[PDB]
Amino acid sequence: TGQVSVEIEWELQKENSKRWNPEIQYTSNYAKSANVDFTVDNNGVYSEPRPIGTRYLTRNL
Amino acid sequence: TGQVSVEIEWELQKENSKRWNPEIQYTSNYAKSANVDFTVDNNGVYSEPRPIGTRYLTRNL
Amino acid sequence: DGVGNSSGNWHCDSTWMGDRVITTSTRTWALPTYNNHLYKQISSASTGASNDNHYFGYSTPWGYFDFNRFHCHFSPRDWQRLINNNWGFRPKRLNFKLFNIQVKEVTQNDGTTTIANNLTSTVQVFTDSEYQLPYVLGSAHQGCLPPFPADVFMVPQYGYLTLNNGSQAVGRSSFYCLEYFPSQMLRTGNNFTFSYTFEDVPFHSSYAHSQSLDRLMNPLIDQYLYYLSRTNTPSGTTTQSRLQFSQAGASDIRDQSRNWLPGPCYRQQRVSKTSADNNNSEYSWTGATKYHLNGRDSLVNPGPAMASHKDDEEKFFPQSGVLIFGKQGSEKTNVDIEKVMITDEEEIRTTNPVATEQYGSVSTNLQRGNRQAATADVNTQGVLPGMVWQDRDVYLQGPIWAKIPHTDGHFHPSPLMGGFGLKHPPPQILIKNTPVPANPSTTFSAAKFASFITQYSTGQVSVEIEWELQKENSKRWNPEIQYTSNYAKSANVDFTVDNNGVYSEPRPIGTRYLTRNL
Amino acid sequence: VDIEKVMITDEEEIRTTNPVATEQYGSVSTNLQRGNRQAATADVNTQGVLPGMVWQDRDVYL
Amino acid sequence: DVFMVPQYGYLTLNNGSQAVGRSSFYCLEYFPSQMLRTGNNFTFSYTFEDVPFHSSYAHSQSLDRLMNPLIDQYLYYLSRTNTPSGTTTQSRLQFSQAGASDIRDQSRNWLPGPCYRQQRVSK
Amino acid sequence: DGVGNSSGNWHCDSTWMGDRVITTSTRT
Amino acid sequence: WALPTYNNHLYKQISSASTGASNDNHYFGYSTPWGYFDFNRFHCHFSPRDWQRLINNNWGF
Amino acid sequence: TSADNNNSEYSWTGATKYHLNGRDSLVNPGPAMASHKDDEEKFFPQSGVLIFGKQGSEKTN
Repeated sequence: TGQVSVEIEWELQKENSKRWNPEIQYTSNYAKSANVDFTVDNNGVYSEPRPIGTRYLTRNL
Repeated sequence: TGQVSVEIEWELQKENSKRWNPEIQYTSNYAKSANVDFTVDNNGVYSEPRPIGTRYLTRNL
Repeated sequence: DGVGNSSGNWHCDSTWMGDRVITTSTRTWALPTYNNHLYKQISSASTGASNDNHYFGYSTPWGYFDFNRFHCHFSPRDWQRLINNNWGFRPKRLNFKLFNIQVKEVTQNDGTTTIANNLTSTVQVFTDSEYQLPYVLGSAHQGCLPPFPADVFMVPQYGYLTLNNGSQAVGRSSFYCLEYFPSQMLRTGNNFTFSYTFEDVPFHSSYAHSQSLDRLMNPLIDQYLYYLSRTNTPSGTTTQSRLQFSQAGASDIRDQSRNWLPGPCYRQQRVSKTSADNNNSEYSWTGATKYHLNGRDSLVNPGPAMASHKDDEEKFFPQSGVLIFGKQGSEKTNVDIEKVMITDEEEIRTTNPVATEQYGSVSTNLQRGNRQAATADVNTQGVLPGMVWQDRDVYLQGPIWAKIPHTDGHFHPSPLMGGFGLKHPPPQILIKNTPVPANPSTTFSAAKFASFITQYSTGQVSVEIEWELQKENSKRWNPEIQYTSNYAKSANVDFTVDNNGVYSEPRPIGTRYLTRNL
Repeated sequence: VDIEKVMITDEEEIRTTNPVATEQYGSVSTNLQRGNRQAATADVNTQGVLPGMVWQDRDVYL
Repeated sequence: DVFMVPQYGYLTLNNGSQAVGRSSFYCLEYFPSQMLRTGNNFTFSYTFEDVPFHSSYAHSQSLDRLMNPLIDQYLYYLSRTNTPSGTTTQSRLQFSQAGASDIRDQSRNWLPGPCYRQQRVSK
Repeated sequence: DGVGNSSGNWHCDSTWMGDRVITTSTRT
Repeated sequence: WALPTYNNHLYKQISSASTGASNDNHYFGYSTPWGYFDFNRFHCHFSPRDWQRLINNNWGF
Repeated sequence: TSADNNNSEYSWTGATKYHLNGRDSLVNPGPAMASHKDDEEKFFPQSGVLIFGKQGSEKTN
């Protein structure tokens, strides 16, 4: 047994957008729930509720 | 008549948050609509649909 | 600087220097106020449009300058000096000016019209150099600088389309307020300039080819490769199957081995300039060649670059496959074939397939001898390794460049209408009259002004493009084909005004005359 | 496992450029017309790359 | 969470269940290894070669609609192949000029991406 | 300075820089 | 991590023989005593919060 | 094998052709593709392979 440690450095491209109205963003629903999403449950099991894509921000074709 | 120009410089305090699960964010609804919000209409009138508060991100009390 | 000084000189000249050529042109423009200074959304709602025809977008008070056609920068004489002597050309450097701006008030009070200057009022101009705005200049719209330098043109209105579902907006649709960008406010006595450098782009090819992709061989010598000449023999008083192999030479010129393949194809329907040879049904939309994107199909124009017709038949052309220009004074809707001038791509058939014909044939099944061999025809062919093709031709009346969409992938960015694909094109230049309010009421009110002074502005615009040339070096003995004006007498010289002052261009002029070895 | 036990990704942000997976690419003229013969078209199910095509790569997920 | 390290294995050329004979065999013991004991550690660093940015944006406008809806094109297309003239239909080619009225008929510089078609099923 | 010269340009842009942000707006 | 001994320190060949597999399903290969580290999924390197901080603010990475 | 082939003359008609400027020519050798499947060594594509002559091979048939 042992420990493993991975470290990745990522380069980002920042959004520069002149649109007037607001973007679509990724948000967690604010309504009440028996279990917070992306969280353990009372038995200790971690679950991911839905897949999360990478494209929300919009840009001119 | 004439032109008026105001320029304000703001200082920001960046979010540093170690929570695991995702934040609540401000988002425009992605469903289709006859009029995009925060946009002019076919007569040229600009309207703001709802008030937008400043507090979404969360922090430990 | 002042009211009495002049902002700039008229330079329309061109200088041919060395392998460079520098073309310059100046025009006079007039800018109305569009929309009454209002941003409005536009759509296909209430129109009763078919699913293919729906759109959603915004129209703006702004207007824009479009120099994106060749005859803006070239006279007919400078164009044949270009295409007769040169194998290729590309744009290098650009320069732009607005000067001698004049704003003018209008007065309808008496029922007469009354016009006076306004020395104080301004006009605001910004160039979009970071490419945040939707780029409209690549769609071959009207409103470009006039062909003939003596003409005054009206600056076209700016507007754009965004995502729609039916007539409704999607919600990922975006809205741009052009007032939200830094502008330069010009008053009479102020001028506006900027310069732009094109990134490295391939030379356009002004040559044709001297020899077809079929015939690259030496006809005298024979190949050392074999092919399958005969599958059966008369031997035995009846036919029996025996494979013979033969060696390919001028006797059978079609059977040789070759290193290269013709370019790709997306097939078109064939129509004839002769009214009698066409079918009597309406196939215009139903028999068309379409692509299907997001549940709505649109027509393919002009499409991938393909030859117009075979050797013999000049009258046939592909339905959607060619660029069609109108003659001077041609109406918008349902004009007869005599009112339009149809381009002819036939110089390109050395490599590219014919638009109306099939690409080839392909074996359908395996044969045994209880089963004969069968083939099927290939109407659509994507790129294969070892294919060579030519881009579509450039015309004096046609577009210079297009903007390459910003996407994860694209293949051979050359635009389909012809011209130079550019990741960063020449920026858009947007211009607008600054609103001047009519007298407000003396008591205060928070509603915005619906009343303005009626006014418009005029001025001078000057565009200067530097082109790089590739000179012809050709060792052929006999003379080239050149572009020539017919020497016979005529009531009107071509590319010339008539007795009423109207300038007309008789026929489209392609860029490829000189020939070169494939 | 039943469809409730799996989470299916949705690529619909990409349909600005790329075609819909289940739909045809387009239609293409099959034959030459004369006027003893009407024009006919056939549908293109498979399309390889042509010059002047633009597309988006598939999306990245957590 | 604690995870168990997965086993390494590979496939090579086969004809049926049998090997081809151009199939290869690799003994991993045949490579230089670093032998670690409790109190030893192992590190290495790696630099990615230049690769395109992934695209986290969507698009604001479809490849169909890149046009200015207000202005009209100067190119023509073939609008009508026949005429009612003559109390019966006869073949005459008319050409029209494309604008917001007919938005599907305009000339365009670009084509959609490629396709390899799938069968459709419903949730 | 004069009648024919312009007194100032239209700047409506905003720049997000570092922890600073600078917003600018012009009106008539 | 925890690493068992696989195969009892033996290289073995594996195949679809005796399984009665269709022609599409045949294979031939080798399994080894070794094991390997796989960090090739994104949620190894990102929390759900660091992922929406990524995708909401950035055009590319 | 001479017996497994069909008795008709398909040499040109059953061939794989491309059509350029109103005249169709044969594709040789064509794009690079495998000659045969795993089992069957005797089959080869009609126009798809390079065919060399042995020393002292005549020109025709």
